[PDB]
Amino acid sequence: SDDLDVVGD
Amino acid sequence: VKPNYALKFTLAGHTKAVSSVKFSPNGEWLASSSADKLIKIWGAYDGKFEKTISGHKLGISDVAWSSDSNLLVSASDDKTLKIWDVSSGKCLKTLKGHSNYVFCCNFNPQSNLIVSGSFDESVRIWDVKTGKCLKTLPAHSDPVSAVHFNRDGSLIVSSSYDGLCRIWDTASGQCLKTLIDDDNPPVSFVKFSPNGKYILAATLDNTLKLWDYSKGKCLKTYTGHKNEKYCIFANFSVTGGKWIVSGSEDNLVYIWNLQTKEIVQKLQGHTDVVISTACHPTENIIASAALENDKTIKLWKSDC
Amino acid sequence: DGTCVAARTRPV
Repeated sequence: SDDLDVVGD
Repeated sequence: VKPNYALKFTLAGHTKAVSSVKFSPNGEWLASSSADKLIKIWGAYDGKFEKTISGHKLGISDVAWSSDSNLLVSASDDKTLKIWDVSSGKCLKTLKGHSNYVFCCNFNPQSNLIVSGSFDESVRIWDVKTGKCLKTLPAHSDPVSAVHFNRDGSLIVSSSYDGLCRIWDTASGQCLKTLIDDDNPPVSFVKFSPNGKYILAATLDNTLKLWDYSKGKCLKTYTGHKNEKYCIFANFSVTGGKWIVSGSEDNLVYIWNLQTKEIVQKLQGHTDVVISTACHPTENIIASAALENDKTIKLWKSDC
Repeated sequence: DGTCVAARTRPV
């Protein structure tokens, strides 16, 4: 949840 | 879980403080700009000096590559930007309009446009082909420290000593969003994440912040470094593990775990403030550059 | 000389 995907999605 | 960057090459040649370093998108070259009024080109993998490009009348604060790696744009105290053909060394256009030092610059992904920020408190959008100013945005009420396009070029993010980050529609020039935290110290750098949905911002209170653009809130904060006096660049490192990279006024390169916010590495070797860092597009390689008392550029390599 | 100056390399 606190993880952020800065490249994909 | 931790990277292990180690010094591989030191690149000496500038005779004044270095201001910016950038890897070409094709991964072959490093470009550097300096207060000595020169751009220098270096081999990205071996650090081998390639060439010098000159023409500005005063020193340079930023330089940036076109998407095809064939052009550069530079931002100078002489109140102009210049577009360069790297292979020939020719100055293709001089972009005139700003009424004070030009501080930051970038191409859009398509590279038909250039965006710039200046001490004159404006953001300008230029046509690359003609060199004419297409738009002047009354963006801020203090010097503009950084400007960046998002992945499709539809948006521009700008930052300023006025404490604001603003998001602009490239086509209309309209201000779509102003990011305001609980405190608003001078913002010294800003850029979009690769996917365009987050914004990484440096402030002159020793703090980097990762914002959600659409919700307009700060999610992550990175500290432990020193940054109160200079506009130091920051990067996402995404070729191996997910890191945040920044220079620091204690002469070190700081690397954070993007997710946990813990310092994972501090790279020692520079003898003055580290003003600029860049991350190589495909390989786990960092370039760093230092100010007047050092003047060298360093290339560091890691296994993840 | 005096022309070798750039805003980013000077402190605020």
